[PDB]
Amino acid sequence: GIFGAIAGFIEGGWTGMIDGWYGYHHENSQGSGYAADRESTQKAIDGITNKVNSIINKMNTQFEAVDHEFSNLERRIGNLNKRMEDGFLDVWTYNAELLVLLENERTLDLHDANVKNLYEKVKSQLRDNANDLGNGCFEFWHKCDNECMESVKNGTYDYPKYQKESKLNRQ
Amino acid sequence: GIFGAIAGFIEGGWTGMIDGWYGYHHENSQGSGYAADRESTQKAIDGITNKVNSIINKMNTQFEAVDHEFSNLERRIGNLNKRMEDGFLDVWTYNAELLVLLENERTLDLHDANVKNLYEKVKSQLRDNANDLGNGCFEFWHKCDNECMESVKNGTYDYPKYQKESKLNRQ
Amino acid sequence: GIFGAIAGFIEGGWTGMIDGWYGYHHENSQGSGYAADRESTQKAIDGITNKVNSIINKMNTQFEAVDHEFSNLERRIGNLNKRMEDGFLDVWTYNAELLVLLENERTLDLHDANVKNLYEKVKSQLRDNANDLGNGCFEFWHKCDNECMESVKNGTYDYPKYQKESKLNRQ
Amino acid sequence: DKICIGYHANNSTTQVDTLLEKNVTVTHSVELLENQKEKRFCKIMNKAPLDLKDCTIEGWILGNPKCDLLLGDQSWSYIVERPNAQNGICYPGVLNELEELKAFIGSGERVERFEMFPKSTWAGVDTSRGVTNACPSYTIDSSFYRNLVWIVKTDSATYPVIKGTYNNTGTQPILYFWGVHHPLDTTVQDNLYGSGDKYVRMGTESMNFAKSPEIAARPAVNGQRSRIDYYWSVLRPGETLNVESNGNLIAPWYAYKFVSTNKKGAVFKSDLPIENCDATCQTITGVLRTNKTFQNVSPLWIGECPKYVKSESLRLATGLRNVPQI
Amino acid sequence: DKICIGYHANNSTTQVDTLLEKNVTVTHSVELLENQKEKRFCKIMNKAPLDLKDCTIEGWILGNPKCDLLLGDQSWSYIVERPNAQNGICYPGVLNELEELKAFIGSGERVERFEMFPKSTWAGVDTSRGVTNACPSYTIDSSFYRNLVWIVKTDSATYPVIKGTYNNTGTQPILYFWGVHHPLDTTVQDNLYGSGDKYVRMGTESMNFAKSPEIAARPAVNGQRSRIDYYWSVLRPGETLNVESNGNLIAPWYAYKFVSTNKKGAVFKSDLPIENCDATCQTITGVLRTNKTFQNVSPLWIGECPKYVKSESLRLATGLRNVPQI
Amino acid sequence: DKICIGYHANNSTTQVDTLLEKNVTVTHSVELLENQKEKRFCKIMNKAPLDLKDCTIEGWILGNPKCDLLLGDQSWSYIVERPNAQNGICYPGVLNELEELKAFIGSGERVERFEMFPKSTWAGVDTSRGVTNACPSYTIDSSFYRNLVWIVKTDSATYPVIKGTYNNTGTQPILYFWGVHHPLDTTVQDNLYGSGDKYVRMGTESMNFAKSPEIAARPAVNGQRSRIDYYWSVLRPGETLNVESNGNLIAPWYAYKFVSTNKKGAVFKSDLPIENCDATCQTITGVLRTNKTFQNVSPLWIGECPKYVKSESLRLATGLRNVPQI
Ligand SMILES: *[C@@H]1O[C@H](CO)[C@@H](O[C@@H]2O[C@H](CO)[C@@H](O[C@@H]3O[C@H](CO[C@H]4O[C@H](CO)[C@@H](O)[C@H](O)[C@@H]4O)[C@@H](O)[C@H](O[C@H]4O[C@H](CO)[C@@H](O)[C@H](O)[C@@H]4O)[C@@H]3O)[C@H](O)[C@H]2NC(C)=O)[C@H](O[C@H]2O[C@@H](C)[C@@H](O)[C@@H](O)[C@@H]2O)[C@H]1NC(C)=O
Ligand SMILES: *[C@@H]1O[C@H](CO)[C@@H](O[C@@H]2O[C@H](CO)[C@@H](O[C@@H]3O[C@H](CO[C@H]4O[C@H](CO)[C@@H](O)[C@H](O)[C@@H]4O)[C@@H](O)[C@H](O[C@H]4O[C@H](CO)[C@@H](O)[C@H](O)[C@@H]4O)[C@@H]3O)[C@H](O)[C@H]2NC(C)=O)[C@H](O[C@H]2O[C@@H](C)[C@@H](O)[C@@H](O)[C@@H]2O)[C@H]1NC(C)=O
Ligand SMILES: *[C@@H]1O[C@H](CO)[C@@H](O[C@@H]2O[C@H](CO)[C@@H](O[C@@H]3O[C@H](CO[C@H]4O[C@H](CO)[C@@H](O)[C@H](O)[C@@H]4O)[C@@H](O)[C@H](O[C@H]4O[C@H](CO)[C@@H](O)[C@H](O)[C@@H]4O)[C@@H]3O)[C@H](O)[C@H]2NC(C)=O)[C@H](O[C@H]2O[C@@H](C)[C@@H](O)[C@@H](O)[C@@H]2O)[C@H]1NC(C)=O
Ligand SMILES: *[C@@H]1O[C@H](CO)[C@@H](O)[C@H](O)[C@H]1NC(C)=O
Ligand SMILES: *[C@@H]1O[C@H](CO)[C@@H](O)[C@H](O)[C@H]1NC(C)=O
Ligand SMILES: *[C@@H]1O[C@H](CO)[C@@H](O)[C@H](O)[C@H]1NC(C)=O
Ligand SMILES: *[C@@H]1O[C@H](CO)[C@@H](O)[C@H](O)[C@H]1NC(C)=O
Ligand SMILES: *[C@@H]1O[C@H](CO)[C@@H](O)[C@H](O)[C@H]1NC(C)=O
Ligand SMILES: *[C@@H]1O[C@H](CO)[C@@H](O)[C@H](O)[C@H]1NC(C)=O
Ligand SMILES: *[C@@H]1O[C@H](CO)[C@@H](O)[C@H](O)[C@H]1NC(C)=O
Ligand SMILES: *[C@@H]1O[C@H](CO)[C@@H](O)[C@H](O)[C@H]1NC(C)=O
Ligand SMILES: *[C@@H]1O[C@H](CO)[C@@H](O)[C@H](O)[C@H]1NC(C)=O
Ligand SMILES: *[C@@H]1O[C@H](CO)[C@@H](O)[C@H](O)[C@H]1NC(C)=O
Ligand SMILES: *[C@@H]1O[C@H](CO)[C@@H](O)[C@H](O)[C@H]1NC(C)=O
Ligand SMILES: *[C@@H]1O[C@H](CO)[C@@H](O)[C@H](O)[C@H]1NC(C)=O
Repeated sequence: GIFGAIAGFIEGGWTGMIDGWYGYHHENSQGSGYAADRESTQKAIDGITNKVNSIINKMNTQFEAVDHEFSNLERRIGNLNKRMEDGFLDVWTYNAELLVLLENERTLDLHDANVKNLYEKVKSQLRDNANDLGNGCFEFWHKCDNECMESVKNGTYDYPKYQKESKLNRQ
Repeated sequence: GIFGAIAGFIEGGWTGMIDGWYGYHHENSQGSGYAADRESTQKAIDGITNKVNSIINKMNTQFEAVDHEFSNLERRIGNLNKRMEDGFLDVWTYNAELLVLLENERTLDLHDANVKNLYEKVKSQLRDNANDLGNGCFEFWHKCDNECMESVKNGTYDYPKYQKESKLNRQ
Repeated sequence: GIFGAIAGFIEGGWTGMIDGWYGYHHENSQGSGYAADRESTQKAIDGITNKVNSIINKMNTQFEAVDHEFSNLERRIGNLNKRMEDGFLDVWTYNAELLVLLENERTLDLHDANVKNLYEKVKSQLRDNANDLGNGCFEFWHKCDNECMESVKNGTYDYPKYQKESKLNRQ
Repeated sequence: DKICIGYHANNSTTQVDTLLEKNVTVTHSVELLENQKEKRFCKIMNKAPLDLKDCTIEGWILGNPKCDLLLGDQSWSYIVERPNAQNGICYPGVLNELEELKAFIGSGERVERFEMFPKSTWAGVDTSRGVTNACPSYTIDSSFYRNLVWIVKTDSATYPVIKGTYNNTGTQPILYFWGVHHPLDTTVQDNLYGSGDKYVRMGTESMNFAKSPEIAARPAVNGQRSRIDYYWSVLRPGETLNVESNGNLIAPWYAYKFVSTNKKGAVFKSDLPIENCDATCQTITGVLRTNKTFQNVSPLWIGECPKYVKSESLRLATGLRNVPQI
Repeated sequence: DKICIGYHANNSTTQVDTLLEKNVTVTHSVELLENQKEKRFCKIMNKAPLDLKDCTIEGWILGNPKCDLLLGDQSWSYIVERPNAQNGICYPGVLNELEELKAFIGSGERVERFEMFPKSTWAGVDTSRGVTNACPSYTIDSSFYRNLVWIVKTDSATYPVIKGTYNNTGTQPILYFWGVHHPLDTTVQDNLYGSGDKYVRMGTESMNFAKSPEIAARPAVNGQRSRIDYYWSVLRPGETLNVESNGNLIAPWYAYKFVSTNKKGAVFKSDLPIENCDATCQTITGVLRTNKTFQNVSPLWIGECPKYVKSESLRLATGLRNVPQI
Repeated sequence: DKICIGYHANNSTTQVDTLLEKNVTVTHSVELLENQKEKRFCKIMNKAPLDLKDCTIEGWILGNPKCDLLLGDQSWSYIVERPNAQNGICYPGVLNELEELKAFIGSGERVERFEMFPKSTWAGVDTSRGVTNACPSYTIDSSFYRNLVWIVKTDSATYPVIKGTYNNTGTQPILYFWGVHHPLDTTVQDNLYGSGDKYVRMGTESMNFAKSPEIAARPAVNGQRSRIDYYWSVLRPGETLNVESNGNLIAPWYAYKFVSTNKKGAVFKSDLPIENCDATCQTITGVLRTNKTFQNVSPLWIGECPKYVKSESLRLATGLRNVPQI
C-alpha cells in the first residue's frame, strides 16, 4: 500500500471489529475487546458517501439514441447517425470504466492513510510511556485501565500522569 | 486529512504568517515571529500554477454549435444536430466538473503533504536536542538564538554543536 | 515530492543499483554493495504494468471518420459531419493528454511512497540498535555481517540479539 | 497491557479492479450498473403503449381495411410495431417521405380521427367504386383505405375538374394523406379517368403540390402492375388546404388532429408482450426497475433510464481492502 | 525557546467542492467559468455586423422594395436578424433550398451587387409592368424585387422564346436568383404569357434547371391566390449561365459577387442592440469580455470565446484549507 | 557498519510531463503515440486495393471507353482514386445521387460485370450508332460507355415503344445505370427520336422512375451543348426491372453483381504509390506498422489502426524521477 498500513506493517484486518472501518484492540486487567474509532470512521463514511453521490450526480445525464429510419438513398446521414451514437457510447463507456478504476485505487489509499494517521495519533500521545511493537500494537510501561485506554482513544491521554511509573519500569 | 497535518495534528492555520503557504513560528530571547519557508512555498506555487495552466491548455478547444435551420421535412437531421450538440455539451460539462472536484481534492492533499514533510524535515535535524509537543512545535533543550533558528529553517542545523548542552538539560 | 523521499531526504538516486527500482546499499567488514529489494520492486512493476495495460485497454476503441462526400446543396449535413468528427477528435485528444499528465504525477508519487515505506520498514526493525543519519542511511551500534544485513533486507532482523551490544556501544 | 490500531475485516468475497491491481477483495462496495430487465412492455406514467399488432405504421394511419382494430382515436406513451406485421400498403406504391412521417408520428402522443373531406366534396364523379382485390378487409374481398377515396368516372361521362377546400380553424395540426394513381397502360387510364392530360394539384399557405400520372407497366405486386403514389402533409392551425384535380386523384377522406408530445418520442420494433404493468424506464428490450446509475441493456428507451454503457460491471469500492485473519 | 511548523490562514470565505467534501473554505482559489455578458452586439476584429432590421434574409437578397436601406454592397463580421422582421417574400411562394441558402450566406463576409441581366436582355417581351400590390415600396403601392424582373407579354402579341447568357469572367462566385410564376387559373396565364406549353430552362457547366407553370388556385396570401417559385444558385468563377424561356419567367436582374469568409460564420436571431463597441467574443445573447476558460452564457457565438458548459461555477482550489484561529 | 535505503538511477534523458511539472526526466517510460508512416499503399488481409489510375469512380462504373483497363470484375480491400484523374463523365451531364453512389460503392469489396440487357433487347430501333466525339476510346475518336447503349432511330422510321425486362434470380444485388438524353434544340430531338412527347419510364417492386427530355442549349462542355442525365439504382435479389421508353433512352447494357463487405469501407483520394506489401493498418497518408495505442497520422484509415489524436507525444512514466549522482 501507498501509506504502508493496510496489508503493510499491520498485516491483516480484524473480523472481530464489526462496528467500524478503523479502530482499536486493547488488553488490560479487565480483559480485551475491539472498539471502533467513531470519529475517523464517520469522517471516512461521509467522504466516501460524498464521492459516490458526486460520481452519480455527474453521470446523471443520458445520451439518447433514436429509432429514426433512413432510406436506401440516405446511407450517408444514416451512417452519420450510427457513428455519432456509437461515438458517445464509446466516450461514456470510457469515462465510466476509467473513473471507476481511478477512484477505486484512490479510495483504497484513503483507507490506508486513515489507518496510518490513526496509528500516528496514538504513537504521538504515548511517547516513551509505551513500547511500539512495530505491528500497530503498543505495550504500556504502566498499568492502563479502562479509562486510561479510553483517554488514548479519545485523544486525551495524560502522558505526565504515567511518566514516572513508566520510566521506572522502562529503566 | 490524508497526510494528517492540515486540520490534523496541527489543528489550525496562522493568520499571522502572510508571506507564504508553509512556514515557521519561533520563540527565543529576541522574541517571536512568523517566517514563511520560501523553498517549499515557491515549489508549491510553481506546481499549482503549472496545474492550473495545464488544465486551461487542455480545455482550450471549443465545440461550436451552428445556427443552421431545418425544414419540416428535415426533422431527422434536425434532431441529429441537436442530439450531437447536446451530446458534446454533456461530455464537456462532465469533463470540467469532474476534473475540478478531483483536482481540488488532490490540491488540498498536496498542501497537507507539504506541511507534513516540512514538519518531518525539522524533526529530522533536531533529534533529541528538542522536545516534540505533538502540535508541530519543538521545545529546544538548549538556547537557540536567531542564527540557530535560521539554521533550522534553512536545513543546516548543527546537532553536534548543541548535543552536550541539550543532553545535560534533558537529563 | 509528496512523500518526501525521492529527491527529498534521500537527495539522489543510485546508478550503482541496476537490478531494481528500490533497494539497499550496505557497508560492513566484508565490504560494500548494492542490492535491490525484490519484493517492493516487483510489486511496483506489477502495478505500473497493470496501469499501462489498463490505460491501453480503455483506449482500445476508435472513432472512425468517413470519406463521404457532400454536394453543394448539402453544406449543412456536410458541416454536421465535420463538426462531429472534429468533436470526438477533441474529446479523445483531451482524454489522452489529460490522463497522461494525471497518471504521470501519480506514478512518480507511487515510487516516492514505496521508497518512503521501504525506509520506514528498516527504521522499524532497527530501532535504537542503529543511528539514523537522516539521509536514509543507518549506522549500526553493533557488528552487522552479511547475514545480519540480509535479515534487515528480508524483514527478519533480530533486535534482541544485538540489543545488549548496541546499548553498550550507544552508552 | 496493550492497545493496538487496526482496521475492519469481514466475510466479503466481492472484488473490484483498480488501475494498479485487478481482483481486489473489499469489505464494502457498490455496483453502479444494471444488467437485469423485465422482458416485456409496461405503461409509462400510467399511460399505455399502442400495439400496432399485425399492422405496420403505414397500414395504421393510411387506414388499411385490415387495421380497423386500430381505427379512430389513439393515445400512447410509445408505439410498439411487430417485426412481421403484414398489413401495410396493400395497393402497391410508395408512401413518400416515409422516414420523416415515422419520425413525425413518433413525436406525438395522440391522434383524433375525423372526416376532413366527405364524399359529398367531389362533384361530378364517382366515389362509390374505389376498391381493389389488393386491399381486402376481413369480410370483403375488395375494399380500400378508410382514410382515402379512390375516385373514378361516372359510367360514361368525362372526368370534370373537381375541387375541395378545408380550413383548419382548430388549435391542433392536422395529419392527412392523399394519392395519385398510375395505371399500367393508357387503356386503364381512359377507362377510369377518360382522355386528356390529367393533374393533381394541392396547396396551402406554405405548401404546393402538383403531380401528373406516369403510365407504365411495373412488376406485379399483390396482383397489380399499376401503382399509387401516396403522400402526406401537416395542415398547420389556421392554414387552409385546396384540392384541385381532373383525374387520378386518391382523395383525402379522413384525417388526424395531431397532439405532439412535450416529452421524448419512441417507436419500438419488437415481439415483446405488453402486460398490465407500470414502469418509469422502458427499454426496447424490456423494463428496468433500478436505482443504479448505468445499464448495459439498450441505448433505446423511453422514460427515466440509467446511462447506457458497454460495461459488464461498474463496481465502486467504498470499504477497504479485505484482509481477514486467519 | 520554541520553533513551530505551520501553514497559511486568511480571511477568505470563498469555498470549493471536492469529491470527498462540499463547501471547503480555501485561502486561495480561481474561478474558471464566466457567467457575465454585455447584452449587446459589438464589432468583431473592428468589423461591424450587418443589421437586417425589418427585413428577413429572404427580403434582403431578393431585393424586397422595402429593403432598399440594405440594397447594394455589404460587408459583415456576422448577421443580425430581428425575430419579428416583416419584409421577406412579399409575393407569396416558396424560396427553394432556403436552409442551404441561409447556410451559404452565413459562410460569407461580403456581397457586391451588380447588374447581371439588364432588361435589354429579354427581347420581344415587356419588362416594364412587372409589379404587384403584394410588393409595395415605401412610396409606391405596387412594386417588385430589385433583383428580379417579372416579364409579361407586349399588349397583344405572343410570348416569344427569350434568351440570356452570362459568362462569369471574374474570380468570385456569383449568387443569383430567378423564379417561375404559377397563375391561379388559365385565364391569367393566357392574359400574361399567351397560350401553349410554357417552360423555364436554365443551365451552366454544372447545373441544369427546367420548370413549367403549375396552374391552380391556392389560399389567398397577401391578396394573391397565385404563387411564385423562387430559386437560387451560385455561378462559379469561369462558368456560364444560359437562360431560356417562353413564359412564366421571373428573370434574374441583379446578382451578388460573393466573398466567402475564411473564418467561422454566424447569423444571430436577436433583438439585442448593436452599439459602437469592439469585442473579441460575440455570443448570440451578448458580449463576453473575459480571460476565463469556461462560460455558461451560450453555445452560439463568433470570435474567440471560452468553452460553453452547463455549470454554474468551476472554481479550482489553488491555496490550502482555510483554518483561521481563533 | 551501515545500511542505506535508496532508489534506481540511470543514464536516461527521456522526459515526461505531469500536471505539477513539465520536463521531468524519468528512469523508464513508454511512448503511446505513433507518428511514423510508410508513405505508400499496401494490401489489407493480403487483399490488394483497386487503383483507378486515370479514371474517376464515375468513369470506372459507367464504363468510360478510356477505362477498359478496369473493365469487368474487380475485388478490392479499398479503393484508391487519383486526384487528377481525367476519365470520368465524358459526355456532359449529371450523374444523379453521386455522393450516395460513391458511399454505396465504397461499402463493397467486389463487383462482377455481366450483360444485363443485350442490344437484342430493344426492338424497332438502332443500337449501332450510339457514339460521340466527347467519348473517344484510345483507338477510336467516337465511342461510348461500355455499360450503356445510346439508342437512336432507324434511318427514316419513327421511334417505337421499346421494352425490356430483367428478373434478378440471383442472390446478390445488382448495380446498374441508365440515362435520359437532352438535346440542345428540337431539331436534334426530331433527328434522333422523331416527333411527339417522349418518355423514359422504369420500375421495380420498390422503385418508380419517369423522365422526359428537357430541350435547351447549355454551355459547351467537351464540344457539347446537349446533356445526359445519368442515373443508378440497385436491383435487389428477387426483384424485377421493367424498362419502357419511346425515345431519349440511354439504355442499361452491362451491370454489376455487387458484393457488400462485412467490414469497414474506404475510398482514398491520394497520389501515393501502391507497392507489393502487406499491412494491418492502412492510413490515407500511409502505412502504420506499430503496436502503439495512439497515432497522429490521420483519422482516415482502414484495418486495425491506433486511435487518432492531435497530440505530438503521449509518453507515460513507468519508472521514477531520474536523479543520478553526481
Ligand atoms: C476520554 O475518556 C475519559 C474516560 O476514559 C474521560 O475522562 C473521564 O471523564 C469522566 C467524566 O464523567 C471522569 O469521571 C468523573 O469522576 C469524578 C470522580 O471520579 C474520581 O475517580 C477517578 C478514577 O480514576 C479519578 O481519576 C478522578 O480524579 C476522580 O477523583 C466525578 O466527581 C465526576 O463528576 C461527577 O460524577 C458523577 C456521575 O455523573 C456525578 O453524579 C457527580 O455529582 C460528579 O459531579 C466524573 O464522574 C473521569 O475521572 C475522567 N477520567 C480521568 C482519568 O480523570 C474524558 O472525558 C472528558 O470529557 C470532558 C467533556 C469533561 O467534562 C470530562 O467528562 C472529561 O475530562 C474523555 N474525553 C473526551 C474528549 O471525550
Ligand atoms: C543558514 O542560516 C545561517 C544563519 O542563521 C547561516 O549561517 C551563518 O552564515 C553567516 C554568513 O554571513 C556567518 O556569519 C559569519 O560570521 C563570521 C564571524 O562571526 C562569528 O560569530 C558567530 C556568532 O555566532 C560565530 O558563530 C562564528 O563562529 C564566527 O566566529 C564572519 O567572519 C563571516 O564572514 C565575513 O563577515 C563579514 C560580513 O560580511 C565580512 O565583512 C568579513 O570580512 C568576514 O569575511 C560571516 O559574516 C554565521 O556565522 C553563520 N552561522 C553560524 C552559526 O556559524 C547559513 O549560511 C551559510 O551559507 C553558506 C553559503 C556560507 O557561505 C555561509 O554563509 C553559511 O555557512 C545559512 N545556510 C544557508 C544554506 O542559507
Ligand atoms: C533472511 O536472511 C537470513 C540470512 O541472512 C536467513 O537466515 C538464515 O537462514 C539460514 C538458512 O540456510 C541459516 O543457515 C543455517 O545454518 C545452520 C548452522 O549455521 C550456524 O551458524 C550461524 C552463523 O551465524 C549461526 O548464527 C546459527 O545459529 C547456526 O548455529 C545450519 O544447520 C542450517 O541448516 C542446514 O544447513 C546446511 C546447508 O543447507 C545443511 O546441509 C545442514 O544439514 C543443515 O540442516 C542452515 O544452513 C542461518 O543461520 C540464518 N541466519 C541466522 C542469523 O540464523 C533467513 O532465512 C530464513 O528462512 C526460513 C525459510 C528458514 O528456513 C531459514 O532459512 C531462515 O530462518 C532469511 N529470511 C527470509 C524470510 O528469507
Ligand atoms: C457471510 O456470508 C455472506 C457473505 O459472503 C453474507 O450472507 C454475510 O455477509 C455473512 N453471513 C451472515 C449470516 O452474516
Ligand atoms: C480474478 O479474475 C479472473 C479472470 O481471469 C477470474 O477468475 C475472476 O474474475 C477472479 N478470480 C476470483 C474472484 O477468484
Ligand atoms: C379560415 O377560416 C377563418 C374563420 O375564422 C377565416 O377568418 C379565414 O379567413 C379563413 N381562411 C381562408 C383562407 O379561407
Ligand atoms: C438501491 O437499490 C439497491 C439494490 O441493490 C438497494 O439495496 C438500495 O437499498 C436501494 N437504495 C434506495 C435508496 O432505494
Ligand atoms: C478581508 O475581507 C475581504 C475578504 O473577505 C477582502 O477585502 C480582504 O481579503 C480582507 N480585507 C482587507 C482590507 O485586507
Ligand atoms: C454550503 O452549501 C449550501 C448548499 O446547501 C449553501 O448554504 C452554501 O453554498 C454553503 N454554505 C455556506 C457557504 O455557508
Ligand atoms: C467565357 O469567357 C471567356 C473569356 O475569357 C472565354 O474564354 C470562354 O470560352 C467563355 N465561355 C463560354 C462558355 O462562353
Ligand atoms: C484575468 O481576469 C481576472 C478577473 O477576475 C483578473 O483578476 C486577472 O488579473 C486576469 N489575468 C490576466 C493575465 O489578465
Ligand atoms: C547510455 O546511453 C543511452 C541512453 O542515454 C543508451 O545507449 C543506454 O541507456 C546507455 N548506453 C549503454 C551502452 O549502456
Ligand atoms: C524542456 O521543454 C523545453 C520547451 O520550452 C524544451 O527545451 C525541451 O522540450 C525541454 N528541455 C530539455 C529536454 O532540456
Ligand atoms: C422472377 O423469376 C422467378 C423465377 O424463379 C419467378 O418465380 C418470379 O415470379 C419472377 N418475377 C417476376 C416479377 O417476373
Ligand atoms: C512494441 O513496440 C516497441 C517499439 O518501440 C517494442 O520495443 C516492443 O518490444 C513491442 N512490444 C511487443 C509486445 O511487440
